Amino acid sequence: MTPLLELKDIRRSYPAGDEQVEVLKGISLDIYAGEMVAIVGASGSGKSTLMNILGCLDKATSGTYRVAGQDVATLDADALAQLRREHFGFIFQRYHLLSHLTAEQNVEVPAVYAGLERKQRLLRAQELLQRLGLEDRTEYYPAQLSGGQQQRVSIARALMNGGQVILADEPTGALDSHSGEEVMAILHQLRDRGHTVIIVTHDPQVAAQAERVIEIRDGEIVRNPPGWRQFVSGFNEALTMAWRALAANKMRTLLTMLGIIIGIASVVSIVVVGDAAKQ
Amino acid sequence: GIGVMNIMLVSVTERTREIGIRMAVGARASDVLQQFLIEAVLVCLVGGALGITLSLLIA
Amino acid sequence: GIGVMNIMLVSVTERTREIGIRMAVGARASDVLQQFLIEAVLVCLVGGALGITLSLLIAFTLQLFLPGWEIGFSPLALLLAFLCSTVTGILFGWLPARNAARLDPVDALARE
Repeated sequence: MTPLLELKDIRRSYPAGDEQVEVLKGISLDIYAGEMVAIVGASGSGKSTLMNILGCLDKATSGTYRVAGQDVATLDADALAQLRREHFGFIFQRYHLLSHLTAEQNVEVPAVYAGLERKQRLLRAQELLQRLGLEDRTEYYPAQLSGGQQQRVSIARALMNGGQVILADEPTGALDSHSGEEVMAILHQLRDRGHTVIIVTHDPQVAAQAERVIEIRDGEIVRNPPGWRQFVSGFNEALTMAWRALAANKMRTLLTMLGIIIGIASVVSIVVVGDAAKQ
Repeated sequence: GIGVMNIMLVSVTERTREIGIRMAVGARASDVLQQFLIEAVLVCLVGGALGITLSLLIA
Repeated sequence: GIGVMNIMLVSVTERTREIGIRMAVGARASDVLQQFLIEAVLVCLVGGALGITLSLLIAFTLQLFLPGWEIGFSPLALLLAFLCSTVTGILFGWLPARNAARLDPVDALARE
């Protein structure tokens, strides 16, 4: 059958000395559903950049990387983001999240770009949290959260999209093999869930967990061994996001707003009083 | 009111990694301009409400 | 000019670890208020210089329009404007850098 991905002879290259360097060279790759692929290789090999191809961060201007049989070259980058909501659910070592949001919101974000009722997807998110085994942590700031739990929030965050495709920066490298390989076992569960997942690492040891290591070097794999609705929802939800961003700096917000207030108050002041004496 | 732009510029400058995690979840390039500008004009309007309020106090 | 205080407050807030390394090299608590307020009033004075410069540009601009209307320098008002920029400068930069003076090196370093 036809693999959902077809990276054949795709390669990126980027300027240096006003000429593109061999960050990547022509590579043939195919991917099924349920794959749990390691990205073993030397650091800085552009396998990260290759992951950026997997993230569709930029067109390689070479080959035909046929996502679900559809080449990346044809689709809009915004359409690629639409694919991301349709599929991709990326996760990183550094578990990046707003300090602003509660973890439920941090999971809430990807579907905000989707058009959907908030309460429903909040319930879905709670299901994702119970899937994480997390519940009490729901209202906490990520700073209030332990890092492995934060990474769990990255997982549920991927899950709200359905997690059809999952890139994974150093899943276990930020912390202990306990919770790390534990989360890796959850990755095995998602593999059991049949969603495609692809970890990236230069480390063979964590790569042993993966069902399909693939090593790249010198730009090529040395081997492959196995709507206006969101605009108004944007108005109110980012109204709340605004309140939170102000919460980040209530004092700065104070000086700012005061700078506004004295201004306009003085406007109407002098206008009305001058108009009155004029009367 | 002009320096408020500088303020927001700073705030967003702080948000750089946040900008990256937001683009990471597939945000449209327009969307950041949306939320940020909406937040700014929001501050302008709430400051306009407290401002007109104080102006009435002067009245 | 008031929001400039907010700006400096932000800048110093960014300097938190820098504040800690500066206290680490044994800076007096006064010293941060010193350098910061000095920088602030500095901005006030250079902005006062470019400001008076532009004001003079407007002055000659009004020399260009002379319906009998006449230019007249008032240097005392100039120096009063300078000192005014100064006192606004200290007025804005005083408190935030005072709070900076309040700060412990410890929290300014160990914090992440």
